[PDB]
Amino acid sequence: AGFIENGWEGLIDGWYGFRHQNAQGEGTAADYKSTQSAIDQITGKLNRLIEKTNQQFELIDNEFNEVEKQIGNVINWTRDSITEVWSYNAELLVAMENQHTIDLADSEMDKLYERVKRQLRENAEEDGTGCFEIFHKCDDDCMASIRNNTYDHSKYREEAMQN
Amino acid sequence: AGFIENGWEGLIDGWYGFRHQNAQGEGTAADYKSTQSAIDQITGKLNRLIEKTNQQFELIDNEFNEVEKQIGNVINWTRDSITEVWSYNAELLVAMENQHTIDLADSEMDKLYERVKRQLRENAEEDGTGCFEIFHKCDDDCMASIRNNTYDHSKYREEAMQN
Amino acid sequence: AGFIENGWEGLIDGWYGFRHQNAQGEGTAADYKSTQSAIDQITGKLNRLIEKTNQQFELIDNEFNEVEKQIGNVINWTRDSITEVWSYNAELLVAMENQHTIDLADSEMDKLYERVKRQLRENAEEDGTGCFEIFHKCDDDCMASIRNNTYDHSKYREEAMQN
Amino acid sequence: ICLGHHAVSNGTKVNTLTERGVEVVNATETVERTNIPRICSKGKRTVDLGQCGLLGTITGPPQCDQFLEFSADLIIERREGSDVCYPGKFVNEEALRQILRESGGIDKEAMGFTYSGIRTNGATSSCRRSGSSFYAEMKWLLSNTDNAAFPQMTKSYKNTRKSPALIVWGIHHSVSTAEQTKLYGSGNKLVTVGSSNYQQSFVPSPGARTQVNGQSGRIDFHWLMLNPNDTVTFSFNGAFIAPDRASFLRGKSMGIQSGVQVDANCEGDCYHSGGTIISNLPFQNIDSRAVGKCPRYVKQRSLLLATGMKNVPE
Amino acid sequence: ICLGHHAVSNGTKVNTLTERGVEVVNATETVERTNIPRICSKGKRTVDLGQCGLLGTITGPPQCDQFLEFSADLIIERREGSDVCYPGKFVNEEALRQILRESGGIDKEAMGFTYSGIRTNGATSSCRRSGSSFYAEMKWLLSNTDNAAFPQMTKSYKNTRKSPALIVWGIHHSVSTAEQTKLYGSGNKLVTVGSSNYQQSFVPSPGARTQVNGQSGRIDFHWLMLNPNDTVTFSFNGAFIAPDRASFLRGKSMGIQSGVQVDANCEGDCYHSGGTIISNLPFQNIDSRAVGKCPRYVKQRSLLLATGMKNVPE
Amino acid sequence: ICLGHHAVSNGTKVNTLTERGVEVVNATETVERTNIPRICSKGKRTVDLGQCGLLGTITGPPQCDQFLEFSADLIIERREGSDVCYPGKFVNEEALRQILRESGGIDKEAMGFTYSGIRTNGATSSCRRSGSSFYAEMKWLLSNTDNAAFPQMTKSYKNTRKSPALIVWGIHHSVSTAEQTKLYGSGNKLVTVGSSNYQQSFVPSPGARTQVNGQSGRIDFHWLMLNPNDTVTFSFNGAFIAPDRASFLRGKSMGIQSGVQVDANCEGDCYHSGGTIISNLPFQNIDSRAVGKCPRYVKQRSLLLATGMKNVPE
Ligand SMILES: *[C@@H]1O[C@H](CO)[C@@H](O)[C@H](O)[C@H]1NC(C)=O
Ligand SMILES: *[C@@H]1O[C@H](CO)[C@@H](O)[C@H](O)[C@H]1NC(C)=O
Ligand SMILES: *[C@@H]1O[C@H](CO)[C@@H](O)[C@H](O)[C@H]1NC(C)=O
Ligand SMILES: *[C@@H]1O[C@H](CO)[C@@H](O)[C@H](O)[C@H]1NC(C)=O
Ligand SMILES: *[C@@H]1O[C@H](CO)[C@@H](O)[C@H](O)[C@H]1NC(C)=O
Ligand SMILES: *[C@@H]1O[C@H](CO)[C@@H](O)[C@H](O)[C@H]1NC(C)=O
Ligand SMILES: *[C@@H]1O[C@H](CO)[C@@H](O)[C@H](O)[C@H]1NC(C)=O
Ligand SMILES: *[C@@H]1O[C@H](CO)[C@@H](O)[C@H](O)[C@H]1NC(C)=O
Ligand SMILES: *[C@@H]1O[C@H](CO)[C@@H](O)[C@H](O)[C@H]1NC(C)=O
Repeated sequence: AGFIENGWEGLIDGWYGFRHQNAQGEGTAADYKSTQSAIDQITGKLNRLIEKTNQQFELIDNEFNEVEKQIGNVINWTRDSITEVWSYNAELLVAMENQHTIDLADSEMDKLYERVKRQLRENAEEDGTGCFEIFHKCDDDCMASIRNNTYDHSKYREEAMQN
Repeated sequence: AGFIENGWEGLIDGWYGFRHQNAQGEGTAADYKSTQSAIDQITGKLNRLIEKTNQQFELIDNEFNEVEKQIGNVINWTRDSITEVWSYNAELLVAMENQHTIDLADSEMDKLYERVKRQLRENAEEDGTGCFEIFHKCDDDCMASIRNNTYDHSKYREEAMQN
Repeated sequence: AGFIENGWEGLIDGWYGFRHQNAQGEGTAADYKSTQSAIDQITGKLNRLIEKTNQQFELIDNEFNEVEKQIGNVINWTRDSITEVWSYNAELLVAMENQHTIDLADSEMDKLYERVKRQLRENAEEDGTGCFEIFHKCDDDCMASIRNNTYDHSKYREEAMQN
Repeated sequence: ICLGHHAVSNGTKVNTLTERGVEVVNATETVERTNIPRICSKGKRTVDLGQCGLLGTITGPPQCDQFLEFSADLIIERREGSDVCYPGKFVNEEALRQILRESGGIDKEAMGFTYSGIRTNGATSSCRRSGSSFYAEMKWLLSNTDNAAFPQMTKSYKNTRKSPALIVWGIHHSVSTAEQTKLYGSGNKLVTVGSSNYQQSFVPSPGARTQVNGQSGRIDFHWLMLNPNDTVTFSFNGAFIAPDRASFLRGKSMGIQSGVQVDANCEGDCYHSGGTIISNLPFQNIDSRAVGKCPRYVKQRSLLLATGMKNVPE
Repeated sequence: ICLGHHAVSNGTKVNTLTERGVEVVNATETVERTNIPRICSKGKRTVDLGQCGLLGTITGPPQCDQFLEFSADLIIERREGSDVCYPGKFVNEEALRQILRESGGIDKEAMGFTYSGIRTNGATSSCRRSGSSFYAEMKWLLSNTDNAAFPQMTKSYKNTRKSPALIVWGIHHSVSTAEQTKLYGSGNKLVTVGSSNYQQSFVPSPGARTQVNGQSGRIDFHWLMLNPNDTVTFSFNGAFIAPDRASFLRGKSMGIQSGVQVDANCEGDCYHSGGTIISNLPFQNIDSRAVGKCPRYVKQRSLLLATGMKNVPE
Repeated sequence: ICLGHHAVSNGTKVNTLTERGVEVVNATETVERTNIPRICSKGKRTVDLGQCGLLGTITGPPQCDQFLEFSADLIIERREGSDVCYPGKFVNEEALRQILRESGGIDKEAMGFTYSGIRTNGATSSCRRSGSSFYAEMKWLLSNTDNAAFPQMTKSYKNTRKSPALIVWGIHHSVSTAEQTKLYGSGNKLVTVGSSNYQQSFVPSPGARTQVNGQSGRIDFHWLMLNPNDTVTFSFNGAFIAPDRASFLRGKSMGIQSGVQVDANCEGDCYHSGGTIISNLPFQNIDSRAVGKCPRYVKQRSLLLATGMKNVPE
C-alpha cells in the first residue's frame, strides 16, 4: 500500500492478487496464503478485544433517594476518575491497534512481493511500481506456475539471460 | 539509521538527502517527499497527544479545615491509586510512542533507499553502506534526474551493462 | 522466522548463525553482533518492566472488625474498579510487548540476511529460502571472511560473473 | 506479472497513532450504543417490588404483605415503592438497602417476645387493611390504660442460627408531649439496645411535624445484625415499636432500580434504569452507573477498530 | 550517488520500550511543571470571600455582610475566612461547603416567621456592628422577661419555588444551666425539625467551653434542603436561633482554596492553592489536588516525547 | 552459504496482540504467586500487640500494660487482641485505628487533673491485676458516699507541645438507673467537651445489656485531637471516665493485620494477613488488600512475557 500507487477495486476475490498481461490474454487471480494470513491476524485481534469481563459491580449510588451529599460527591468523584481512565484506555487502544493493523497489511503485501521476486531469480527484472518485466515470454500456464509457487528458477534461465 | 553508519550533521536542509560525487563536482541536496512524510506523521502524534480534557473535577478534600479522618483516608487512598494509574499510563505511552517514532524514521529512510534503488534498474550496482556505484559516468543534471524521479531506466542501460 | 522455514535446534551457540557446505566440509557457527543486539533489546524490556513502585498504600479496610457497611461497599467498589484497570493494563502490556519482541527478532534476522547479501555483490545469486548460491567455489577461510565481514566485493568478481 | 492489493469506492474512516481520518477497507465498532428498553430477566428469579419499598419488606406495611419472605436472583426497585405506611424513616437506610439487594431474599423467624402488663395492638388510620392496622412484622408497644405508666421492661433474643440475623426496632415520636404521656405515660423514656458489637440507647423527640399520610408523628427505624450465638438486649420503657420476627439473608442476588418493563424473552447481565445492555463489546456509552457484568463506560460515543487494510482507490 | 539522514552534535535523550537514554534529534515535554502564581480569573465572575467564610454567607456574621447574595462563576475561599462571629460550628460542614462551591451564588428569601409572646433581638459582644449585634440572617429567640418561661412554639415554612431551598437553624449551648434557665426558662427544651425527607429533633447541652472570641457558649448550626412544594416544621421551646431567610442556589460554579492573588489578565481553567496551571500538555507534576479542567497528575517530573529521528553523529 | 535462527524442541506458549498461544523460545513470569507465610521484619522495629488491641494502648487495660508507650516502624495487630477489659466500645474506632497505625508509636504525658470533693478509685472484677483494677490511663470518677450527689465539675487541659495531642474520655452506661443514682447520684448528668474545633456534650444511657466479660454496663470511649496551643474543656457531673494522660504521636510507621509469625531473617515491604510478598515483578495475584510497597494486584494468575524469539522447529 506504499509504492503500489493504488488498489484494484475489481479484485473482489481476495486481499492480494496477481494481474498479468503476456501474450495469451489477461489475468487477475487472488492469492490465498497471504490473504488468509492477514485475515487470521485481524481475526485474532477482533477475538481478543471482544471480551466479557466476569467482574460484577453492584450499586453504590441511589437514583430515587439521593444519598448523603459528602459520600455522594466522593462517589461521583471516583466514578468520574475511572471514566477518564477507561476513556483514555479505549482511545489509545483503538489507535494503536489500527496502526498495527495497517502496517501489518503493508507488511504482508511486502512479503508476497519479495517472495515472488525471489521465486524468479534472474529470469525477469524489476521495473518500478510493483511489476516484474519478463524477458522471456511466459504463457498463461507459466504464470499459473508462478502463482502456486512452482515456477522453475533455471529451466528458463539463459533464454531470458541473453535478453 | 541502521547500516548508514552515521548522519550528515551539515544537512541542515532537511531530514533525508542525496550526496553525490561524480566528475562535475560535489552534491548535497535534501529530499522533500520523505522528510515531509515523517514530519507529518510526527506532527500527527504531537497533535493527538496534546489534548485538553473537557472533564472538570471539583474539590473533595479541604486544605484549611481537615475533614473527618476516615473519609479523608479513603479519599487519599483513591487519589493515590489514580495517581499510580496515570503515572503508569504516561510512562508506557511515552516509551511506546518513542519506539514507534524511531522505527518510523528508519522505515522512511529504508523506503527512500529502496525507491532510488528500483529507479535505476541495472544501470548501477550496490556497494555496502547506502551508496550506489555508477557504472556509467552520470553528470550533475543526471543526478538531478535521479532526485526528482525522472532518471530513465533504459536510456543508459547497455552502456553501463557492458561495464 | 518467515520464509526461513524452520530453526536449527542444534545451534545452541547463539540466536543467529551461518551454516555452509562448500567443498572443504561443513560449517555452523553463530553470529555475535545480531544475537547480542536482540539480547540487549529484550534485556532492556525486562529491566524496564521489572520495577518496584516506591508508592506505599496503607490499610483502609478492616479484616477482623468489619467497618460500616456503606463506606465498606464504597471501598470495595473502588478497589474492584482499580483491580479491573490494572488487569486490563497488565493484559494489554504483556500482549503488546510480546508482539514487538517477536517482530523485533524477525527484524534482526532480516538485517543479518540483507547485510550478508550486500556484502557479496554479484559474486553469488539468490535461491529462495535464505541461502546464497555461490558461483565461485569459496573455501572455508573465504566463508570465515564472509562471517567477520571481510569478504571482498570484487577480488572474486568476474570469475563468478562468467558463471 | 504485476501484483497489488484490493480497494473499495466507499471506505471507512478511523483514527491511528499517526493520523486522524485514515480511510480503511472495513471497520467495526467498539463502543456499544444500542439499548434494550426492558429488564431482560430470562432464566433469572425476578422479584418486582412495585409499590413496596425494599426496606418495607423487613417491617411489613400493607403494600409489602406479599413480599415478607421473597427469594430472588434479581431484585427490582420501583420509583412508586414506599418503605413506610405510618410516616417514618430508616437510619442508615442506604446501607441496609445495599445489604438487602445482594441478599437473595429474606427469611423471617419469630423472636418470641412475650409481654406481661402492657398492651400490644397499636394501629393507625394510615397503615390500612380491613380497618386500622399496623406494620406486619412489628408491634406497637403502648400502656394498658388510656394514660397510665410504662413498666421498665427488658427483652432479649439470641440468634440460634449460623448466619447473621437482622434486627429492626422503632422509636415513636408522638405529635406532642401530652400525646406521648397519653400513650406511654409521663416521665423520661429510654430505649437501650446492646449486644457484642453494639452499644446504643435512644429516647423520643415528640413534637409537631409535617402532615405526611395524614399523621404528624414519626417513627425512627433502627437496625443491627446479630452474629451467630450472639444475644441482643432491649431495655425499654415507652415509645417502642417492638420487632416480632427477625430476618435472615437467603443467599446472593443483585439489586437494580428501573422504570422499564420486565421481559423473560431476552437474557442480560448488565442493567440500568433504562433497560438492558446486551453486548460483547468492551466499551459502552449509555449509562455510567450501569450495574452487573457490563462493558466499561467511556465518554466517547464511537471508536472504530480497523478490520481491513488501507484503502487507496484509483 | 549516496543517500543518508541528518544528525546534530547535541541531541536529546529519551526512553523507549527497548532502551533508556536513546539520543534523538528533537524532543518535547509531556509533563507540565511551570506554574502561574495567580488565580487567573479573566472573563469569569469571581467572588473573593476574603475574611468571610463560605458557610457564613448563609448565616451572616459581620464579615459576610457584603456576601449575603453573591453571584459567581469562580468562588475563592481564603484561609483568613471565618464562618462565625459567635463561637459555634456547622454540622456536616464540608458537605454544605461542597454544595455552596458549585452553586453559582445564593439568593435569599424571607421565610415569614412572626412570633407572639417572646423576645427576638438577641445580641452579643462578639458579633459587632454599631454595637452588639448578631447574625444577619438569624434571630436569637429568647424569653420575654429576664427569667420567665418559653411557650411551646411551632413554626413552618413551605418552599414555593422550583429549586430546593436551604434551611439553616441554630441550637444555643449556654455557658451554664443557670444561664440557660435565665435566657429560656427552666425545664427541658426540645427542638424538633421535620419535613418529607427529614426527621430530627435536638436539645441543648449547656456547660463551660474554651473562651473563643470572648464567649464560652456555643451554637450548633444545622441545615436541610426543602424540596419544591415541601414544607418544613419547627417545634421548639427554647435555645433556638431561628432562620429569617432561606437560601436558593443560583446556578453553577466552581470553588477553590488559594492564597495567591486574583488576576484578570490571564485565562485559566485548572486551579490549585499556589496558582493556575496554564498548559496544553496531558500531564502535570505540580499538585495532585488541583481542581477544574486539568492535565492528569503524575509522579514523574519529566517524560520526554521524541519529535525527531535517531541521532547518530560522526 | 545459508543463514538461519535457532529453535528448541519444547517451547513456551505466550499471547500477543495477534494470536493466543504463540510458541516462543524463552519466557518469564510477570504475575507473582509465591508467598512467604511470615511477617518479614528484618531491619524494622516491630511491635506485636498480641492479645492487646491497638486502641487499648491509649486506655490501658491489663493486657496492654506493656504497650502504653511503644515505638515501632511496623505495628502488627492480632485477632486475639482486645481493646477493652470492661465491656465498652470506641466511637469512630476505625479512624483512630488508622491514625495509630501510622503514628510510629505513642508518647504519654500526664494531663494534671486534680479533684476536690469526689472519689477517684473505681474498679471492677473484669479489669483484673492484683485484685479488682481499672484502665491504667483512666480514672473512674464516682461520688464520695455510697449514694450522694455529684458536684458540677469543670476541668481543662492545654496542649503545651508542637504536635496534636490525643484526648480520650469515657461515658459510663450503668446496668440500671438505680445503680447510676448509686454511683453518681440522682438527676440528669451532662458531659460537655469543647475546644477550638470541637463541640459536643454527652450524657448516659443506663439500662441492661448482654453480659460481656461478666458485666452488663458499658463504657463509651470518645476521643479528639488537641491542636498545639489549643485548650480542651470538660464540663461534667457524673458517669465520667476521666483521662489521666494524653497521647502524642511519635513519628511514622505502618500497621498490618496478620496471623502468621514474625521473622527477622527475611526483608519485606509488602504485607498481607498470610505473609509477605517478596518480589520484583510488577503484578501479583495473592491478596487485593495487601498494604505497603506492593506490585499491583490483577485478577489473572499468569501473564507470560516473551524473552525469546518465535520457535519454529523441524
Ligand atoms: C452525582 O452525579 C449525578 C449525575 O450522574 C447527579 O444527579 C447527582 O446529584 C450527583 N451527586 C451529588 C451529591 O450531587
Ligand atoms: C491526605 O494527604 C494530605 C497530603 O496530600 C495530608 O495533608 C492529609 O493529612 C491526608 N489526610 C489525612 C486524613 O491524614
Ligand atoms: C468487601 O469485600 C470483602 C472480600 O474481599 C468482604 O469480606 C466484605 O464483606 C466486603 N464488604 C462488605 C461491606 O460487605
Ligand atoms: C466488516 O466488519 C464487520 C464487523 O461487524 C463484519 O460483520 C463484516 O463481515 C466485515 N466485512 C468484510 C467484507 O470484511
Ligand atoms: C453455637 O452454640 C451452640 C450451642 O451449643 C454450639 O453447639 C455451636 O457449636 C456454637 N457455634 C459457634 C460457631 O460458636
Ligand atoms: C523541536 O521541538 C519543539 C517542541 O516544543 C519545537 O517547538 C521546535 O520547533 C522543534 N524544533 C525542531 C528543529 O524540530
Ligand atoms: C407545586 O404546587 C403548586 C401549587 O398550585 C402547583 O401549581 C405546581 O404545579 C406544583 N408543582 C409541583 C412540581 O408539584
Ligand atoms: C529464560 O528466562 C529466564 C527468566 O527468569 C532466565 O532466568 C533464563 O536465564 C532464560 N534462559 C534463556 C536460555 O534465555
Ligand atoms: C504557643 O504558645 C507559646 C506560649 O508562649 C508560644 O511561645 C509559641 O510561639 C506558640 N506557638 C504557636 C505555634 O502558636
